[PDB]
Amino acid sequence: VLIFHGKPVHGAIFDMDGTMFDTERLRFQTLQQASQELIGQEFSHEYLMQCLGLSATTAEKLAQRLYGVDVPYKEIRKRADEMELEHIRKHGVPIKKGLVQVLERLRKSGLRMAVATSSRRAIAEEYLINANVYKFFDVITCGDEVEQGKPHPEIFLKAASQLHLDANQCLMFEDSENGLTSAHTSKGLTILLKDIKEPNDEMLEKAHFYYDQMYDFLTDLDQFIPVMDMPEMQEPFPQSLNQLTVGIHGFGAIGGGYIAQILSHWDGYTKPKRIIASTRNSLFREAVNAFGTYSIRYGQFSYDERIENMSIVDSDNEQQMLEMYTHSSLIALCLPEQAIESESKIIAKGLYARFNSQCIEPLTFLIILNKVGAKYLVMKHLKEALLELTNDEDVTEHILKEHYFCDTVVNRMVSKLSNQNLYRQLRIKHNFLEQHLEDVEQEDQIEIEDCNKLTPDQLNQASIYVDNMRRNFQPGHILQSMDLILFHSETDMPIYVEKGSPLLEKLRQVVLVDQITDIQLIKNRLWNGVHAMLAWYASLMGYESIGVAMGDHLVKAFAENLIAEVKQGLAIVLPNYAKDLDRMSQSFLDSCEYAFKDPCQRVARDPLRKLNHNERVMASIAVNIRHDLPYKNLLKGAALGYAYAIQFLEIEETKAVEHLQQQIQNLDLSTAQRRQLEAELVQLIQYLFS
Amino acid sequence: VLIFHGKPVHGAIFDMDGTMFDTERLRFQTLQQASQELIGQEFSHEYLMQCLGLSATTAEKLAQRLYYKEIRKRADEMELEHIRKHGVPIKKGLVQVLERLRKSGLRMAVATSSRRAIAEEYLINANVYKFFDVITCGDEVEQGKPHPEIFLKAASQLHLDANQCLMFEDSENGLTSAHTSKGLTILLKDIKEPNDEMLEKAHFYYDQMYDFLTDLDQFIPVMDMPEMQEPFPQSLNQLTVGIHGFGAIGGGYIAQILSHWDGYTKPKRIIASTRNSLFREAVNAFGTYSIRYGQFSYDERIENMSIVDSDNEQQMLEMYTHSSLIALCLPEQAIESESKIIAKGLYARFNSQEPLTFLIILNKVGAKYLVMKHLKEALLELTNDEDVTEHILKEHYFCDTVVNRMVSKLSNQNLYRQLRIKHNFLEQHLEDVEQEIEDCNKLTPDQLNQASIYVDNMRRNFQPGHILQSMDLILFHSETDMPIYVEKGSPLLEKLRQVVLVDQITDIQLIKNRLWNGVHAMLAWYASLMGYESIGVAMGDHLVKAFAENLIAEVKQGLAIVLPNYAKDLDRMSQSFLDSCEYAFKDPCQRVARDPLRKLNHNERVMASIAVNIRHDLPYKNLLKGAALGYAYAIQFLEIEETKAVEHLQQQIQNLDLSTAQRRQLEAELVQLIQYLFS
Ligand SMILES: [Br-]
Ligand SMILES: [Cl-]
Ligand SMILES: [Cl-]
Ligand SMILES: [Cl-]
Ligand SMILES: [Cl-]
Ligand SMILES: [Mg+2]
Ligand SMILES: [Mg+2]
Ligand SMILES: [Mg+2]
Repeated sequence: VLIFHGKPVHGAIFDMDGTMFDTERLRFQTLQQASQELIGQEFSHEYLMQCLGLSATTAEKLAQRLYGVDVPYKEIRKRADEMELEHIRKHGVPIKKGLVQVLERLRKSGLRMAVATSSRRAIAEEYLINANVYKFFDVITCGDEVEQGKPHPEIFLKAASQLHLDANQCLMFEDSENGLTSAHTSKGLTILLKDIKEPNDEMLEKAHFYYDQMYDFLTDLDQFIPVMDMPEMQEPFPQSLNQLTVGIHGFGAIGGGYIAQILSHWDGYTKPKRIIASTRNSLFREAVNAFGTYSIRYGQFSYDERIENMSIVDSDNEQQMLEMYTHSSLIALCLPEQAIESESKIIAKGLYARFNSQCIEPLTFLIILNKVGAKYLVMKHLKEALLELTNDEDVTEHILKEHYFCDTVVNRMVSKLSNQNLYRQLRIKHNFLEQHLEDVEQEDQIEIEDCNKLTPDQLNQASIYVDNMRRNFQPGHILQSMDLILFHSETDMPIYVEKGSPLLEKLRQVVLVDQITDIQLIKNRLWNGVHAMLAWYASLMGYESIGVAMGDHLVKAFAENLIAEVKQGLAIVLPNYAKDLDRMSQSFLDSCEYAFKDPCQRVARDPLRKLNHNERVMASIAVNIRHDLPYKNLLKGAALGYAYAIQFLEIEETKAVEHLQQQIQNLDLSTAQRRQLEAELVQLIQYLFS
Repeated sequence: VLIFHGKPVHGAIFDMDGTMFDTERLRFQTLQQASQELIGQEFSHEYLMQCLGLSATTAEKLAQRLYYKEIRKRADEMELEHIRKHGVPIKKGLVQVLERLRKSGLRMAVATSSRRAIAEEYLINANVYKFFDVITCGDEVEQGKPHPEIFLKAASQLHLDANQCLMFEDSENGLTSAHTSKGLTILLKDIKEPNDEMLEKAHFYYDQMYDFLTDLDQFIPVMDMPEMQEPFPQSLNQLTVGIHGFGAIGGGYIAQILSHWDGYTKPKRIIASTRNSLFREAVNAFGTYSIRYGQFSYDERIENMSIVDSDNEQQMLEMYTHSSLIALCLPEQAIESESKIIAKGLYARFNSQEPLTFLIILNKVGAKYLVMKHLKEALLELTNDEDVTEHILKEHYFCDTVVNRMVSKLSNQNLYRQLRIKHNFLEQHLEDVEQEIEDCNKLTPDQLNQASIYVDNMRRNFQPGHILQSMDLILFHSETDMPIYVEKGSPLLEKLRQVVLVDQITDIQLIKNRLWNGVHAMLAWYASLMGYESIGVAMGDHLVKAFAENLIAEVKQGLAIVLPNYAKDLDRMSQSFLDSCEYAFKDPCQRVARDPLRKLNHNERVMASIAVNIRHDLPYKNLLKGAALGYAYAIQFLEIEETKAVEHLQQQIQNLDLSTAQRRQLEAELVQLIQYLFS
């Protein structure tokens, strides 16, 4: 099924301690802590590095040589074991960075999987349950279930036979020398993972593949497992979390009501364990952190999408914002154009804090903004902010070169819910909590009848657990069928991002492009151009919102006919984006239908600039004329712009005609076509007067 | 685009007061109490009936004609205060209707004469505001009901002609407003007997909301078999459903089928019954439990679960009185004792002034006969009336089922081990929480102060439960077999997604018993005696798979003679069984090998196959080995005495439809083979 370096892999057998979990470093720490308590002197780092691989008897004799014959080693070792379980049971088993990402890839590739550990069945199961990785494994082979343990191949041969597989059909993951010998001898595809101590030359010669850590194997495995397809609407997010944090600089409409979905989907195998989002909206921050989750409402399908693992912070709080730019692997900048200059300072501090931190991986920075050269604006202000802060030209330029700054194109209209509407929701939801809290003390009491399975010692202990759980969880049972709605968004999925960052290569809701130019030109002419031309027609007819205007057959007919003429043109110019034009065309018409909230004024701002020769309106006309396509609705659209400028913005008609003739001259058209286009357009402008 | 009795429908506009919710009754009572403690003289019942589906401004005009702002204000305050305590009284079938129209791709709206502030407050509380694109209140409208402006404006804002829109209404005045708009009117009876003038205007009439739903449903496409990780519906209906036995099948299969339902709505609550108090208190404490599909490492959360005690009468009566569907998931051993609880439930259902779909989940040739026999004897004993019993029996739909899915119930030891580990995480989480919404962000200091109080005590109650985002209560290990096969009859089962209707259920149940459950038990006995604790691992052994394939061959050869019409499909069913067994690693042999003696009965999955093969002179060598291994397991693993196993062996062979020559030969061959296993 899964092909790994030209070898068919049907199985994956993992060692537990030192391979899956970082429990060798914990045993390293607990031995030092246990020594400090009892004998007073702390067992040297160097001694413990020497004990890696050696038996408990050999380790004791070494301790006796260094720290005297009467050193209570068995006492220190027994204490260290108590501290290990004590720590693991409350704080959780330390999982190697990359394991869950690897397991999901192997599992979704249809591999049967086992654990081959020298630990006891009882303790091995608790650890795999504690870590929440037991779900990935079909069978477990343990040291107390074999005649001869590692480095004898029995444990790996048995694990393989239990999965209905020959050893040579299985990947075998291992850290220790004895384990690798066991795995190699069994005949499996051995994968040696360095834990603490550098592996000797014999181990590196023996192993089929060697990696410095789990994440290096994940990078290699990613070459043999596919990037998943574009997520559909109402498609679940992954169940399994990785150890990565991601950031949304600006928890606004687009940040909370789109980017959160892309990050929640991630690569389809895992998703980030924490999504940090910044906002000065205190009501939004406290509300989300109170619920521990918010939801995005998709009106068209009446679907409420639960975005979990969210942590909302204050944009003004320095310690929280630096924590985002220090711990995040990917950050999405989702601010308006007129907030870039001010926010560039707190970004510069964030990237400087990351540079000073001992954070080690380059940051992927997505620029989310509906402007041409949006990246340029952010980078220009970020450059100044870094110089102003550090006063170090070498460090400033290092930061700008180190990280991946990605230009993007987004095609999803989103509406952030008002504070009045949120308060209304928080009031009605709080009511249900009181209605829920008034009939949970009606139940009352906790009882466990004669089980005739559990011992009376642990039967009493079971009652205490369920009692404690019931008290804490029961009040939050209402969250099952209760969503904190903060966003109303359309169903447009794909985000176009500049290719470069390795971290984007597996993101399934992302569409990678070598240069953003092409899709940004489409966004300009097909989306923003039509949106402006439609908004000019909406305003003159005297409709409050562009959504209300679609009720008029004239407006809706114009919109459908206008996208058609622009598409026909762009299909010849960019035939490699044929599927993207057809998708975006329909995505625009769907969103325009009930676009009530967002006004026409914002969309219709600066009509003269938008009617430039190389801009969204006039460029489309010139393309259609050159290739002899219908441009009658584009001509009508161009006229509405000059008409809007005169009536609403109070611009003189002389200024409109002066501007027009200059643009027509610049267009790459025949002398005949120029005069024809001028004569037709001026007649439409003088009609809309009356 | 939807075709409702020929006419093409593009949209659907609903009235709120009396049509969607039963608020017309509430304001009927508040207006009377509002005119008692202010003016003294209460309103006449003529005035209130004339003020059905009227705006606050319109109702004021009629009041001055006969004889209001101050009166109606206090009436509204009384009304919404009742809603904040007892919730919005939603008309049964509303959420079911709305979702079907929404997924049909129709542009839906609301046309209510109530204020916007009032209209939204209820729509939000009912959680039905998400189903509507635009709403038209009795504020922005210049001339309200019975003038068609409010309905024309609602239709216009959807960007469709009024004649393309369905228009729901309860009131006489509102029905005129709907009719005069020139749309497809629908009338729902609430608190006024429809007049001649009303019934003539209306295109369709229904006694209640749920009657329309049934009529609409024949034009709504029935959704097909759900995929493995396909989500459940988001919107809940008002229907309850029950699971008589929270076991491996009930909790680990039926709960998924009921949670999927029709694909439009999901039952309000699922009531499951069990004596396992650990399982009961675990689910109720967490609020949810998850089914683990090990093959794809997928945890399927099942919510709206209420686990009750089987012994508790009132809780089992609550189940049988208010449930649209009950799933009987008990073994034969308990059928007799549990027939008493079923009798009381069905008798309590009749005494309470929609029929029941009763699913019998049992791996037995003729399972319904056993249940219906014990149920009749149970009812007759309590009721002491033959007239009431024969009605009950022939009223409700008692359906035979075939369950192919292999599911395992988690042991109490492993459930305690889970709770112990997960509790330590909760304790540490309650230390991390450790210990004020400032800045007027477009809100008044009064509201901002009130908001702080709401969020503070919301965090206080919710913050401890945040850990449940990651933490799941795993109670079942299941394979990815979706479709359940059920007997035809019940109209409800026609629309359920995971249900596949068949005619000849008996012939399928027989093959299921012999070829599936019989081989499953016999290879489990063989695997158990060899030291394997899991079916999945056991099938890795060449001898265990070879034995299973040999048994399959001997059973199929027999079934081919008994059912030649099913002989073509046997190879698919036998292969489908081996596929399920091959990688059933979390499915233990002990679960499959339960009740050896019961499964070695003369008319059961083992002895029946042997008898058929003997009669037709077919090879039954491996079948005889599996029978011997069945008694070998009983004596060794269960410890039931050797003498009792022989008394069972002799009694069953005596019952077998064979000649005395064949009976004595079979007994001689089998008892000899039992001794050979030990010695
Ligand atoms: Br990771
Ligand atoms: Cl061109
Ligand atoms: Cl309902
Ligand atoms: Cl335990
Ligand atoms: Cl086993
Ligand atoms: Mg190891
Ligand atoms: Mg851009
Ligand atoms: Mg009404």
